[PDB]
Amino acid sequence: DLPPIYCPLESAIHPRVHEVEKRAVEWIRRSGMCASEEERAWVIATHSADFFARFAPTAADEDRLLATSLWVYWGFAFDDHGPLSTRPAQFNALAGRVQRALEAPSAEDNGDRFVPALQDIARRFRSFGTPTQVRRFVHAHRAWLSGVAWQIGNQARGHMPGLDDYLAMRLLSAGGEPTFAMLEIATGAEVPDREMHRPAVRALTEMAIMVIALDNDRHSLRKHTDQNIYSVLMHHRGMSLQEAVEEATKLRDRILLRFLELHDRVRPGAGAELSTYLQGLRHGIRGNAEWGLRDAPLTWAESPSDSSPSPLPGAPSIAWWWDDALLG
Amino acid sequence: VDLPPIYCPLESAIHPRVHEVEKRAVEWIRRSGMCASEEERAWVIATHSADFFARFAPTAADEDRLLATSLWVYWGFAFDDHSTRPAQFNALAGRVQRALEAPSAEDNGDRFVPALQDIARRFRSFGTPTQVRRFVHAHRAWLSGVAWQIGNQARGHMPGLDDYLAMRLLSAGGEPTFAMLEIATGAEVPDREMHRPAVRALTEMAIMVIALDNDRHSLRDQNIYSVLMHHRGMSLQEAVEEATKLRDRILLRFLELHDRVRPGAGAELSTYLQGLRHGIRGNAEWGLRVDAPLTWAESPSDSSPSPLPGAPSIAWWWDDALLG
Repeated sequence: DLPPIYCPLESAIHPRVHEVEKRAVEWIRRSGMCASEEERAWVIATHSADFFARFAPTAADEDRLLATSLWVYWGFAFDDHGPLSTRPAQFNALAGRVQRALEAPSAEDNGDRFVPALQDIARRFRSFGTPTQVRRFVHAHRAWLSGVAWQIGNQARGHMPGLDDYLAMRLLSAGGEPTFAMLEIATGAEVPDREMHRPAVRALTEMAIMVIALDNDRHSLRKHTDQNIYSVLMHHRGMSLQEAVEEATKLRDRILLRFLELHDRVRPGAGAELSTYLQGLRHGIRGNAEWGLRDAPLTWAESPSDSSPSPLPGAPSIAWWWDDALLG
Repeated sequence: VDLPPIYCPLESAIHPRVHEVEKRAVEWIRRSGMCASEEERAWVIATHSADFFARFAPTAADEDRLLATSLWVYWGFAFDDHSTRPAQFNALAGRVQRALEAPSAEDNGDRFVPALQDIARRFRSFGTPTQVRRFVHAHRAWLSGVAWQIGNQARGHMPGLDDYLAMRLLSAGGEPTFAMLEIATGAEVPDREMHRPAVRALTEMAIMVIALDNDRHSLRDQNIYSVLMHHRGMSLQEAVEEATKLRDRILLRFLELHDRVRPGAGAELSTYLQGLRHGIRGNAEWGLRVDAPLTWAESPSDSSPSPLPGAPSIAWWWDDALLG
């Protein structure tokens, strides 16, 4: 099992990653996010500065890379530590309160450990980004919390989503959206509304997010009714773990090929800011996989395990990624 | 039981082609396959939602954009009104929101999806992709609210004031409603103007006043009256007078900030802001009628310029230093 990852994309890391990691650890200790020192050590152990420094490896301002890096840490923390992990009614309200604290500086925590921390991140994002960029992050942020709400709903009932619902869900629950909405904030490069919201750019962003979500599901086979591509396929298709491992890799490789074919057609015409955003998507895909396999020599697959130029069978909710009349 | 007149010194108007739009919308609702029982579809038709939204965009040059936007209002009443346990809802919001963002998404026997996807297609043939994403994000924000409200209900959590006002911001469906003014008008608001805090604040304040006017339309399950009675130990009448003072103080702040922002605003942000105003008044007026003369309070029941205490989620509406 576990054949090497197909990832023919640029790998790079911010030359100031060590300095930014140092500050992030310091922020985390004063963040009051986590109860014990033992937990904070888990949050530090995510090496989320190493991670987000692979997405924005030429960020001119160490401060913007630090601010965005902080959210990746806050992100892990929020998701791991729960009592709410099969209590969707309570989570719906937590989600609402936390999302509100992101949009309303005046909002008060109510002994919620996470809120003041998020509110510090938000204060940073307003210092750096335009109100437009902040809203892009806020909206992405709620998108993610809708994903998590969906996933927690499923856990409560013991619902194993099928392929369509599972892929739809993970675009959101895996944190891809708020992660990519921080590119602009890290780099400074304000992508205009006309370009950022082209269907073709939306598709590329989702495809980037979906490959990262599937790389993460693969990364979580290093441990049975947990919600992941493997369980989904074993349930709905009657496959063995090994057969589903091969199917997962076929699907994921097909999405990545589409991402590269659409990138190859969009990028030539892209303006400077969109081009920088699109390099982030690529640096992100590769950075995720690389960060997941941790300077030991790493093996990659030279070819994909499936190169069908058409949409995924059984996943109509993503078929539009392949429809060029609806895009560019 | 005894209820004062509403303070609402805002322009009242309704699209001149409203009757022709209702005609077409009634017909789409018959051909929508949304509610099976015809009896149900009559409940939807009797929202008179075209009449509601014709008040928000009364000079909209294209009758088809006012039709498209009006369908969504019917859809929202139909979806929200008439499986809805929190766990199943989180999945249901997930799918419906995905069907709005992804035209290739397949109904899978859900009755609301094909109809929302028809609305989406119309929105995509009129609005720029920018205008559609604003509506999309607004639509999720509402679904997040309805999820919050369904959560509290199933657990027996009466929220405090702050939480209730935050929730209702979303669950009233004011965001998706106001995110349709641009799609009705065709007046493209540039991002540097739309995402100004000042404009966010004017948009949320219009939304909150609509949500609190809607609450007053229910004294005839979570509402400001229930919330204030539970957390402050008021009678129904102690809380009706308290609810009116919060609302009237929010609408005062709305008029104040509008008067600061409006002279500088460009043609398109200006159309939007008149849309906020037409919207608040339309909602109040539509609330009563659903047609002989209405009475209005000439004066606010509480003209304090300060932020509401015990509602820090909304205090920033009043902080000018933060509305650069």
